[PDB]
Amino acid sequence: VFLGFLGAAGSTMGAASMTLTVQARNLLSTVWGIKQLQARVLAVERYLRDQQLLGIWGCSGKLICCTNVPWNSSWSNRNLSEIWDNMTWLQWDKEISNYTQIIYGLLEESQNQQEKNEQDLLALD
Amino acid sequence: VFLGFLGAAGSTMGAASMTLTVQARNLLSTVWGIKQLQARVLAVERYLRDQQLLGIWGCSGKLICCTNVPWNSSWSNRNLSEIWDNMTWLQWDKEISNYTQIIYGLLEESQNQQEKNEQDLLALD
Amino acid sequence: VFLGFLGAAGSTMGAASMTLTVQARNLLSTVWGIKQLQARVLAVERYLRDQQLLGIWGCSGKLICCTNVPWNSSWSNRNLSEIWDNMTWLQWDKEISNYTQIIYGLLEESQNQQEKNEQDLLALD
Amino acid sequence: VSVLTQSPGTLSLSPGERATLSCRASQTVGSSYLAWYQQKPGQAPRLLIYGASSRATGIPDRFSGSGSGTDFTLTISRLEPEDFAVYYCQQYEAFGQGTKVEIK
Amino acid sequence: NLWVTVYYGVPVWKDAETTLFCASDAKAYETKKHNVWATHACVPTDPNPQEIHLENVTEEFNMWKNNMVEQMHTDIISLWDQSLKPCVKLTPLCVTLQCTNVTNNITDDMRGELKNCSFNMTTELRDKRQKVHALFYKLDIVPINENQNTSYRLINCNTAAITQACPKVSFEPIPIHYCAPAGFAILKCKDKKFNGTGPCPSVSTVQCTHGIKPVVSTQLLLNGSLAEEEVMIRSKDIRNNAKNILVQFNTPVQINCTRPNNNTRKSIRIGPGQWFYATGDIIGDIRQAHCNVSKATWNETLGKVVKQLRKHFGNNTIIRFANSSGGDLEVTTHSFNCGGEFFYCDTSGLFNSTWISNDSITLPCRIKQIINMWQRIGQAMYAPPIQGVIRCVSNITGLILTRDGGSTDSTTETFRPSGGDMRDNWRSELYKYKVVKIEPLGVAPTRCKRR
Amino acid sequence: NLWVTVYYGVPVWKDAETTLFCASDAKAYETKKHNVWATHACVPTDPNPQEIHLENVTEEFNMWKNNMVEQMHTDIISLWDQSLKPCVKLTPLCVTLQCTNVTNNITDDMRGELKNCSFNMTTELRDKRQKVHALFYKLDIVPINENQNTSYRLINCNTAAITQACPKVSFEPIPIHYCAPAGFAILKCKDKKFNGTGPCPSVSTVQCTHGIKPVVSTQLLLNGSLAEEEVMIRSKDIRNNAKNILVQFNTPVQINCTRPNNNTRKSIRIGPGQWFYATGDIIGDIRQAHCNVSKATWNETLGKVVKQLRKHFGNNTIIRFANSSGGDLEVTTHSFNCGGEFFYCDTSGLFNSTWISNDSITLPCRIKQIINMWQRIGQAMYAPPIQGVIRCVSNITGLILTRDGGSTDSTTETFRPSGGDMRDNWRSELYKYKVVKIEPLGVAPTRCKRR
Ligand SMILES: *[C@@H]1O[C@H](CO)[C@@H](O[C@@H]2O[C@H](CO)[C@@H](O[C@@H]3O[C@H](CO)[C@@H](O)[C@H](O[C@H]4O[C@H](CO)[C@@H](O)[C@H](O)[C@@H]4O)[C@@H]3O)[C@H](O)[C@H]2NC(C)=O)[C@H](O)[C@H]1NC(C)=O
Ligand SMILES: *[C@@H]1O[C@H](CO)[C@@H](O[C@@H]2O[C@H](CO)[C@@H](O[C@@H]3O[C@H](CO)[C@@H](O)[C@H](O[C@H]4O[C@H](CO)[C@@H](O)[C@H](O)[C@@H]4O)[C@@H]3O)[C@H](O)[C@H]2NC(C)=O)[C@H](O)[C@H]1NC(C)=O
Ligand SMILES: *[C@@H]1O[C@H](CO)[C@@H](O[C@@H]2O[C@H](CO)[C@@H](O)[C@H](O)[C@H]2NC(C)=O)[C@H](O)[C@H]1NC(C)=O
Ligand SMILES: *[C@@H]1O[C@H](CO)[C@@H](O[C@@H]2O[C@H](CO)[C@@H](O)[C@H](O)[C@H]2NC(C)=O)[C@H](O)[C@H]1NC(C)=O
Ligand SMILES: *[C@@H]1O[C@H](CO)[C@@H](O[C@@H]2O[C@H](CO)[C@@H](O)[C@H](O)[C@H]2NC(C)=O)[C@H](O)[C@H]1NC(C)=O
Ligand SMILES: *[C@@H]1O[C@H](CO)[C@@H](O[C@@H]2O[C@H](CO)[C@@H](O)[C@H](O)[C@H]2NC(C)=O)[C@H](O)[C@H]1NC(C)=O
Ligand SMILES: *[C@@H]1O[C@H](CO)[C@@H](O[C@@H]2O[C@H](CO)[C@@H](O)[C@H](O)[C@H]2NC(C)=O)[C@H](O)[C@H]1NC(C)=O
Ligand SMILES: *[C@@H]1O[C@H](CO)[C@@H](O[C@@H]2O[C@H](CO)[C@@H](O)[C@H](O)[C@H]2NC(C)=O)[C@H](O)[C@H]1NC(C)=O
Ligand SMILES: *[C@@H]1O[C@H](CO)[C@@H](O[C@@H]2O[C@H](CO)[C@@H](O)[C@H](O)[C@H]2NC(C)=O)[C@H](O)[C@H]1NC(C)=O
Ligand SMILES: *[C@@H]1O[C@H](CO)[C@@H](O[C@@H]2O[C@H](CO)[C@@H](O)[C@H](O)[C@H]2NC(C)=O)[C@H](O)[C@H]1NC(C)=O
Ligand SMILES: *[C@@H]1O[C@H](CO)[C@@H](O)[C@H](O)[C@H]1NC(C)=O
Ligand SMILES: *[C@@H]1O[C@H](CO)[C@@H](O)[C@H](O)[C@H]1NC(C)=O
Ligand SMILES: *[C@@H]1O[C@H](CO)[C@@H](O)[C@H](O)[C@H]1NC(C)=O
Ligand SMILES: *[C@@H]1O[C@H](CO)[C@@H](O)[C@H](O)[C@H]1NC(C)=O
Ligand SMILES: *[C@@H]1O[C@H](CO)[C@@H](O)[C@H](O)[C@H]1NC(C)=O
Ligand SMILES: *[C@@H]1O[C@H](CO)[C@@H](O)[C@H](O)[C@H]1NC(C)=O
Ligand SMILES: *[C@@H]1O[C@H](CO)[C@@H](O)[C@H](O)[C@H]1NC(C)=O
Ligand SMILES: *[C@@H]1O[C@H](CO)[C@@H](O)[C@H](O)[C@H]1NC(C)=O
Ligand SMILES: *[C@@H]1O[C@H](CO)[C@@H](O)[C@H](O)[C@H]1NC(C)=O
Ligand SMILES: *[C@@H]1O[C@H](CO)[C@@H](O)[C@H](O)[C@H]1NC(C)=O
Ligand SMILES: *[C@@H]1O[C@H](CO)[C@@H](O)[C@H](O)[C@H]1NC(C)=O
Ligand SMILES: *[C@@H]1O[C@H](CO)[C@@H](O)[C@H](O)[C@H]1NC(C)=O
Ligand SMILES: *[C@@H]1O[C@H](CO)[C@@H](O)[C@H](O)[C@H]1NC(C)=O
Ligand SMILES: *[C@@H]1O[C@H](CO)[C@@H](O)[C@H](O)[C@H]1NC(C)=O
Ligand SMILES: *[C@@H]1O[C@H](CO)[C@@H](O)[C@H](O)[C@H]1NC(C)=O
Ligand SMILES: *[C@@H]1O[C@H](CO)[C@@H](O)[C@H](O)[C@H]1NC(C)=O
Ligand SMILES: *[C@@H]1O[C@H](CO)[C@@H](O)[C@H](O)[C@H]1NC(C)=O
Ligand SMILES: *[C@@H]1O[C@H](CO)[C@@H](O)[C@H](O)[C@H]1NC(C)=O
Ligand SMILES: *[C@@H]1O[C@H](CO)[C@@H](O)[C@H](O)[C@H]1NC(C)=O
Repeated sequence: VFLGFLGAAGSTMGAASMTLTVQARNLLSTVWGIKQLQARVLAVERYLRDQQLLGIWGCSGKLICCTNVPWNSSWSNRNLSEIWDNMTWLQWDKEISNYTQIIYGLLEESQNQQEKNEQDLLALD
Repeated sequence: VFLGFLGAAGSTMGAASMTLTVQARNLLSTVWGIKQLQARVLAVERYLRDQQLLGIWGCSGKLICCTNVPWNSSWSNRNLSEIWDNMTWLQWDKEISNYTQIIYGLLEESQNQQEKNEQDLLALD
Repeated sequence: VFLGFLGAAGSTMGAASMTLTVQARNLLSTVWGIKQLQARVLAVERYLRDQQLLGIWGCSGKLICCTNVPWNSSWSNRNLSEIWDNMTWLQWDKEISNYTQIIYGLLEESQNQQEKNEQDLLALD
Repeated sequence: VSVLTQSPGTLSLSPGERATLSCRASQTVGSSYLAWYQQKPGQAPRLLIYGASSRATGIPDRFSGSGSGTDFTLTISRLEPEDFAVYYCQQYEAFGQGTKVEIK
Repeated sequence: NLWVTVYYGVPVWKDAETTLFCASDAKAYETKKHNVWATHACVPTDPNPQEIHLENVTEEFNMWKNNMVEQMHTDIISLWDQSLKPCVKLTPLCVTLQCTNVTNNITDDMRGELKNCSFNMTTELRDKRQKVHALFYKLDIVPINENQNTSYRLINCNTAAITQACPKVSFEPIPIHYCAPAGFAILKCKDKKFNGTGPCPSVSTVQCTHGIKPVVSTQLLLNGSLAEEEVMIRSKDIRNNAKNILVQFNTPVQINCTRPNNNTRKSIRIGPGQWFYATGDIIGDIRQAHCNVSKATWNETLGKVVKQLRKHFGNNTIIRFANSSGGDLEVTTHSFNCGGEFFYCDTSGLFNSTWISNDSITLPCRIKQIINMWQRIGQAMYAPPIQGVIRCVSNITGLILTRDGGSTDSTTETFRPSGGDMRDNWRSELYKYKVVKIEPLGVAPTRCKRR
Repeated sequence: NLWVTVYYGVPVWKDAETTLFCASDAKAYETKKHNVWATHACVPTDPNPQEIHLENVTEEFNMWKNNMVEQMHTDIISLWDQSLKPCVKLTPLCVTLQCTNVTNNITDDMRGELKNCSFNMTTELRDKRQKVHALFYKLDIVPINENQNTSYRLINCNTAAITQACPKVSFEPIPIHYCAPAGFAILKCKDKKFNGTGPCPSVSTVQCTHGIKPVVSTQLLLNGSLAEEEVMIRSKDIRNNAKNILVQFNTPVQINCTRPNNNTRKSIRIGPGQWFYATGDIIGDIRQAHCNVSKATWNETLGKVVKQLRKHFGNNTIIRFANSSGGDLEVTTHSFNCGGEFFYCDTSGLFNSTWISNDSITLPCRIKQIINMWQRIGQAMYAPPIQGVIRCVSNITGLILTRDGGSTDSTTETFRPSGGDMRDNWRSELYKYKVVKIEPLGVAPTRCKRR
């Protein structure tokens, strides 16, 4: 299970987007016993929060998930080759760290509830 | 995250069906440490039970989910405007509380396993 | 909830494939308090691991899930009637126990990430 | 306090028939707070009714009561021989005058 | 026509009972090495807390059936117990005490309260012993024998063993906020005239309750919240006399309390690592502890309370205030602790008025060191003496009263101060709070059908 | 042709070891302030429990490798330990005892069992002492010196310190049900002739085990379950003599036990809050404790056991019952506790029969107060005396036996009562239970293909 963990952290973003299962499988597992239980419970809560974020974006059971949210060049004006063939996910996260919540709020409530209401109203037809 | 929590509890059911993410994001987080750990673990188990109920209805990753279960007028004979533009979800829950398990058993086993077997047998074709 | 639990453990595999919700609903729930909390937390972690395995196979929210993985006669060369109308899931698990990880690795990484990349590249068109 | 008037002062019946003992509260606001106590001669009182209508543990079903507001009543369905005593009504700290059920 | 549609995240709730977790200021934790009511069992609070108004929502509240009060009781008692486990246990001090009167500089009121008592005591070495003297209060010592041998024993020693509070641990109530775990909400009644029961048309949901200081007191609620508009009278049943009446003031009455004696603290070694702190010698004159309240302010607040009581007992009823009929010292006097010293004030001056339908007061207070908290028999603590003169300012924000029964005449109603149970002291702050369970799964009819 | 299809929720299981949680009646918890075997660590039971018959399922059981028995052992010992932590520790009582015979009204059998013993004792004040007398049993006191000074010491005092059971805590075994957490199941063998090992063709799954009373006893299983059809003989290896044989009766033998002495309880203060309860004075005549069993019922059950033993040792073998070869008092006698008093009965009358291939019995019992439970050296407890005459009724539902080895002649087999380890007492109730892990993920071939 642990084999290959984080091994594409120095690879390009595209090369590292082909090992997502390796890092997804490694996210789940006296006074010492309660400290370790608190660590395990926090890991569980953290996994559940991430999966809830995926589920409120229409991205459940998906390691790669496309959306209807346009990319803003204000967030990043780099070209596709620069990002996917000339950058790592760590550098990317450093670059977009101050824009993450804007994207997460454009995915959270606008796109998904709009799309979901439209599917309900199309299912009416 | 907490902003807007339960703020549509006095709004109509339709107006309150547009803020579901606000209440979905607020469902996940010595001797005192074990009491609080038990509270956190029970919150996790409760969220998992709700998500399991959604998943056995074909409603995973969905805040609004349509089904193939007809509404019975015995459960409620009210008209759509009464329910969605003239009632709150609290009053609704008060009205249907003694019919919830019938609906949940018509969603649990009939609709979903029937539909799922039919998708398997159509995938055979 | 507990009613019918494991009641199709001596039935044929097909007859037992119609009661999956009964066994899915029964998988979720001082020094004694921490021992029981550790049991409950391990049950939660175990359910989450199983659901993660389902989700990395494109099988989220699904009790029956078809895949694009061909069956190998090396794993089992038995005919469909033998398996589904003349065997129980316990005997089946005894037979395939030494082949489970091969199937799980053919579902884990090959089929799902291939399919998922192809859906992304078709969504590009 | 609350004045309680428990009429009639003396009620003469015979076994097996239904007696309807009544208590009327005066200086109250009106609620379901009343109790009925049975006191046989030479014995301390015993609780029969705890509430406007409910029954104390162990008391047979022949002893039943009802009421609300400022009018309440005790209904002994069957005047068995072990049912002749003094009956009192209680509203908080106040007590009734007492009703005698005597054989006749 | 219509079909079942499943909705997750619906704003539906039910009444529930959960285990709440506190929130406290990290700031005060840096200022407070330790406080009996631990900020370590609790969590640092979140700045800028959120309160969302639930417009159009009317919720049923019951001040008298609230599990937040019971959890607070359990938590405060347990925090006290664990704060007193590490500290020294004064079992070696259960010895015969030869006591004589202290008459160095004594006023006629303070005659006999303090006694000079000599006794044999253990030392750090197990093979040697010492004779040591300490001053003790009359309320903490009992005659061993009827005959006038002047032999005395500590009051606890027969029935139990008396722990000593650690000198470093502080007693100042710091605010604690009670927060709800995930999947639970705290609904706050924003109605300004609510009596703690019945429907509340103005409701809000809060992450945590406001800061509640665990102030332990009888007959008077100190350093609490104040009514926004009018004095509030709250009883489970006002007609019932067995239920205490809780009064909330809209304007506080300032109370100034002092023990003018200049006290000293004497370290006495009773073991290898165990110390016993004693009263030492009082520098200067000895005068009784007392509390001052403004007389005009007290009279105006009493008139306001009388008006609210008349709203429940008749417009021409005579409201009489009298003092405690009897009981333990805690209930008969206004018991409180400020600065680490435990006071006991005679409030006969406070409740000495008949109100017909139409300058300061000084309360003689007494001091104790053996304290039995929370109405428990067998778990006394010794309060170490506090060095220096203590001056003390507090707000009287409410009362705890009991109405006399068996009134022969119906034109008068007598109310006497009461207390002793702190569940009726902490219910005067949590009266407007109820915990609810969120039920986020809903099913409603729609015309939409799964393909 | 065929493709992998994933199935979740398949009825597949494997053998596993988990931490089970009890279930108990809330009712009895309201009736029982405290019981050594805590109903607080455990949970209230669910009325109308479910048992689903696993038709066509044959499961392998091993009575002799079951972790439910080990968990029960751990839980019962730990519950005892925590029930005895708060209670008083009788270290001040380790003093020289001047003991003399009690001959007020003594039968020839009871001569010397009880002794009148005087000793100096601590009082609540640390500076004073008292001389107090108590009656002690010969088994609880040991001569300090060989010379006849009549000086005595409590048996534990050299090696360990002896705790005192709290007088309020009760000793009555209440049933506890062992339940499985989520994702685990308890499989119950419903075969009526099962010997605890091998395949079981009739299996059911249960939420919780039946109520099991933690009855601590040697040589005889009391208040247990009974065989449905025939007497059941269960040994790990019947040929091996080092493994105890567990016998289950199909019909119980009623046993009536009594200590006819009218006992009293004397409170002695040994500390500020610590008391020591003593035997006091026995009102009236003193007679030995004893137990009665019906002789005809015992003989018929012994014949049934002989028949089942003949099914394992030959059809013409002589089955002889004899009494214990030796050991500690617990194993040599039928040890049990009923009412709070610990009995020790000589079962030589019970096992005094030779069975060739073709009115009541009175057992002289003895009483003790220093009890070393569960074969542990160093953790003795003092049982406070029980006031009044105690009468006691129990069902003998089984036996614990050991077969004699080295038989020179092969026509006879001798079986002697045994015990001491309660893992063989609690394994006679959990013999039909095994915990399993559910494996809900399955993969099977189908012709269906993901689009
Ligand atoms: C109601 O609230 C008022 C106002 O908050 C409160 O009065 C305050 O009490 C505190 C704590 O007793 C007082 O502070 C003490 O007084 C001085 C001022 O700094 C210091 O000498 C004290 O520190 C000593 O004690 C500490 C241990 O507690 C040691 O850590 C330290 O080293 C010192 O030895 C201490 O801070 C404060 O002065 C008053 N304020 C007023 C205006 O009176 C009152 O106690 C509350 N009432 C009740 C009944 O709870
Ligand atoms: C096998 O089962 C039988 C039947 O269940 C059992 O015998 C029963 O034991 C109980 C408990 O020892 C007996 O009840 C006691 O006897 C009387 C009857 O009410 C009371 O005096 C006792 O109460 C006193 O003690 C309590 C503390 O235990 C105190 O709380 C209380 O205030 C009293 O001081 C107590 O209830 C019961 O009478 C017998 N029943 C029969 C038919 O013998 C037996 O003990 C079990 N055997 C074994 C070996 O476990
Ligand atoms: C309490 O009595 C003690 C005697 O035990 C007094 O202590 C003595 O005080 C005198 C001064 O008058 C000193 O010379 C002695 O040395 C002290 N005794 C010892 C043993 O040192 C003490 O003054 C009295 N305290 C009060 C407050 O009256
Ligand atoms: C608090 O206010 C409420 C609402 O005004 C009072 O409830 C009324 O009184 C009784 C209960 O005592 C019930 O009949 C109803 O719930 C209310 N009646 C109405 C609105 O007609 C409640 O009594 C008040 N409590 C106090 C102590 O003042
Ligand atoms: C409480 O009130 C009393 C009575 O007014 C105050 O006692 C006076 O205090 C002042 C200031 O120290 C002295 O000059 C007076 O001589 C005192 N008068 C008396 C005893 O009649 C006392 O200070 C007040 N205590 C407080 C506010 O703690
Ligand atoms: C309580 O009030 C009574 C009067 O109702 C006070 O007693 C009177 O006090 C005044 C003023 O000191 C004296 O002139 C009277 O002679 C006292 N007796 C009577 C019968 O009026 C009493 O002092 C008050 N108690 C307090 C403040 O504790
Ligand atoms: C055990 O011996 C003690 C002596 O220590 C006896 O107690 C004395 O009994 C006599 C009556 O014969 C009383 O007058 C004395 O007061 C008792 N002694 C004390 C110190 O009070 C006791 O009777 C003996 N017990 C038995 C069972 O024989
Ligand atoms: C319990 O019954 C089983 C089944 O009858 C016995 O198992 C047989 O005996 C031995 C093990 O002792 C093994 O060869 C087989 O498992 C079984 N043999 C068969 C069916 O031919 C088991 O011995 C019995 N145990 C006791 C104590 O009677
Ligand atoms: C155990 O059996 C003995 C012997 O039968 C019983 O002792 C008899 O008890 C009765 C009733 O109290 C007495 O009248 C007899 O005198 C006794 N007979 C003797 C000593 O020979 C004893 O009661 C039984 N104990 C029980 C059932 O607890
Ligand atoms: C055990 O059995 C033996 C006999 O096998 C008993 O001893 C005999 O008891 C009878 C009847 O009391 C006497 O007549 C005999 O003289 C005894 N001796 C022999 C050699 O038979 C013995 O009492 C029994 N033991 C018990 C009940 O503990
Ligand atoms: C590291 O970078 C080199 C060239 O920059 C590349 O060939 C190699 O594959 C990279 N390895 C990993 C593990 O990213
Ligand atoms: C991109 O972000 C800017 C702010 O930096 C905002 O004004 C603009 O509207 C955004 N563009 C889109 C398409 O949302
Ligand atoms: C993102 O992070 C910092 C911190 O706010 C921000 O000031 C900065 O402009 C951003 N950095 C980059 C490299 O874009
Ligand atoms: C409350 O109701 C009023 C009218 O009934 C409506 O205008 C308003 O939007 C509602 N507000 C909420 C928060 O539901
Ligand atoms: C509606 O419920 C009633 C019972 O109230 C039942 O008889 C009827 O069949 C139900 N209708 C449908 C369409 O299931
Ligand atoms: C639902 O709840 C109660 C409780 O069973 C039931 O009797 C009643 O008919 C229902 N109430 C409403 C308002 O439909
Ligand atoms: C057991 O098997 C029989 C025949 O083999 C079949 O009729 C029956 O349905 C089966 N029962 C279960 C519960 O599997
Ligand atoms: C089946 O398994 C064998 C090894 O047993 C392997 O050589 C073969 O390639 C597998 N077949 C397929 C179609 O993957
Ligand atoms: C599967 O399990 C064992 C253990 O590795 C293996 O040797 C055996 O061949 C397999 N058994 C069956 C029945 O296929
Ligand atoms: C202290 O001990 C002495 C002898 O060391 C003794 O005379 C005196 O009475 C004791 N004092 C007490 C108990 O106060
Ligand atoms: C006392 O009341 C005043 C006026 O309301 C307030 O400002 C002050 O903070 C209060 N003091 C305490 C200690 O509660
Ligand atoms: C109390 O005594 C100390 C001891 O030095 C002194 O500094 C202080 O001024 C005294 N205070 C008063 C109010 O007398
Ligand atoms: C109450 O006041 C009376 C005088 O009216 C007094 O004698 C009595 O001691 C007071 N009681 C208490 C408990 O302070
Ligand atoms: C308080 O006012 C009331 C008015 O009835 C009366 O008792 C008295 O004049 C006032 N008392 C004081 C002490 O100011
Ligand atoms: C008890 O103490 C006395 C003196 O106080 C002593 O003579 C006697 O021997 C002691 N008794 C014992 C140890 O039994
Ligand atoms: C003893 O056995 C009888 C007959 O089986 C049974 O009714 C009774 O409950 C049993 N008593 C105990 C205490 O187990
Ligand atoms: C035991 O002694 C007590 C003490 O009064 C008495 O009431 C009871 O009757 C006695 N019992 C017997 C069996 O002698
Ligand atoms: C066993 O019985 C013999 C007589 O056969 C007896 O002497 C011996 O003491 C008994 N042993 C035990 C341990 O009871
Ligand atoms: C029991 O029966 C057997 C039959 O062999 C024999 O020992 C004896 O006659 C009987 N014993 C008693 C004590 O009834």
